[PDB]
Amino acid sequence: WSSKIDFVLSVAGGFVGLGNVWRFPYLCYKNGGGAFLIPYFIFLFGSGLPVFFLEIIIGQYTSEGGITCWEKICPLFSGIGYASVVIVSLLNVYYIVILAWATYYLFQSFQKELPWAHCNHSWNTPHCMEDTMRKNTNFTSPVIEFWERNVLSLSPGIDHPGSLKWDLALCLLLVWLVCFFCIWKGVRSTGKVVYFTATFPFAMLLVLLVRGLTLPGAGAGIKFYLYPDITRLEDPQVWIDAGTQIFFSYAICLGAMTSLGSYNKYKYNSYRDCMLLGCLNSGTSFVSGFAIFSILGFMAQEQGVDIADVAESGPGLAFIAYPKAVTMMPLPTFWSILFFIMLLLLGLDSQFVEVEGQITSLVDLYPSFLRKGYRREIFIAFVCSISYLLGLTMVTEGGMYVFQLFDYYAASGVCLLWVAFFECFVIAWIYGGDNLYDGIEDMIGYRPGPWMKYSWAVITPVLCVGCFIFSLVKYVPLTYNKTYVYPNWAIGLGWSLALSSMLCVPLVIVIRLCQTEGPFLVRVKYLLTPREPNRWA
Ligand SMILES: [Cl-]
Repeated sequence: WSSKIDFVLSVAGGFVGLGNVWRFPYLCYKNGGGAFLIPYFIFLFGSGLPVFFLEIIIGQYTSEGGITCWEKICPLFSGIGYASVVIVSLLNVYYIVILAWATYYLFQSFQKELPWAHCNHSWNTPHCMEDTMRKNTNFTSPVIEFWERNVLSLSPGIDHPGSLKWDLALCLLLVWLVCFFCIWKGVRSTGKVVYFTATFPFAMLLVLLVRGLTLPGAGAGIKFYLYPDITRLEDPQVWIDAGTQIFFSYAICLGAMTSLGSYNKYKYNSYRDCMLLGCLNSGTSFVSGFAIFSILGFMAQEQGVDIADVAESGPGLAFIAYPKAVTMMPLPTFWSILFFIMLLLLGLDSQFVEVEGQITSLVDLYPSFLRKGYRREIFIAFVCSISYLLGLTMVTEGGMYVFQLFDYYAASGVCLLWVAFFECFVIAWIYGGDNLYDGIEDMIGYRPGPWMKYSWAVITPVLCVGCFIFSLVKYVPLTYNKTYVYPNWAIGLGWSLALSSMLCVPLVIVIRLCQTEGPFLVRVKYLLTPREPNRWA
């Protein structure tokens, strides 16, 4: 009631999504259970929360979105905004594809028996034994066979596109139509409906966690998830994956948080409200990991296979562990329907915000003719179409590898670290930590501690440079389910996708330097001078 106003901030969002229920457990399973947690917490307490708070501060202080805020903070490094516009452009290409998969599952759960519960279907290989009789050449679980042969129909490689999955294509088209109709009119129920749309995911996750814990053999899965392997920390990929998972969950380095914080009033205590949201999101990820890694332990106990070889290392872990746990609950159809409705709600809640922010940024880029002369709706329908067609490369039979490439490069990997390092360097060494603290004192009412200052100045750039150096020196090529080796051209395409956003900052720097006149020192003096960031106040 009276205190719910604070919870009203939590009603905004940013505490639950597909980056906690889907991406975090799959990344943890790929990079080992316990060894993934230490870099995750290091990036959470050293770079994640500081960068989130910094983006909120920039948005509130400059009262501008992703692009225009850097025009007042440091014009020379304005391309940091543009890179974000690229990243959010790539994410919307593939982040919605997951929904399609879930949508397909939501269409497969409307029958008497779940299709992923028996081997007696037409999409099952001859070597398919039910998990109950698994313990009595190699045998495959019916859930994995349903995921790989019916939902995906996986191809031998990325160079085998095959044909378009008509069911998956129809589901993706339906999801895109829903997004367009929810953006072309901006139909957000809010009211009391937001209560349900915010409490249902936690209600379902609590039941999932209870079911996972009650499953026999979950102790081994929990031990695998918690106890870290020290040697696995030597691989830089664990650190990169943890940092990029933190950034993906916090939606930072995309310009969305700056735009969201621009709505906040100048005299607003956002320091506490950003730490609360970050802690809630991290706790949600940590708790949701326990359910999946207990289901994995139960599956490993019942099948007899190892915990690390019982599911898919790559994407789709949430489509193997959760559907398997659903078949254990009484009346599995109802629980499967609820779980996939929750997944659809979370995905749509994230996608609406991301696509609307991208459209707003692109309209504000040049509204003279994009939204004034020409009808704005024409831009809404077109962009999604461009995002829809580019998604059809992940609808084909061999589209899972393309989705993995996008998930590893388009909105993760070195691009997010690059953007975070540039933001922190611009704020701490160009704008100045004390200069920003002076504004923060007026914005929130008190001077923050040295944690944010030393994270922006030292910790985050050091982490984002060490990650680059160690990932380049110890270069491990990307693999799918630790069995498939991508071709050289696929790796080149992924690196080109990363560079499409990485090169925005240097190109904008070059353009800005070239458009100016005079000796180089005069140009660098003009372009590094803030353009009255707090003119709005
Ligand atoms: Cl997370």
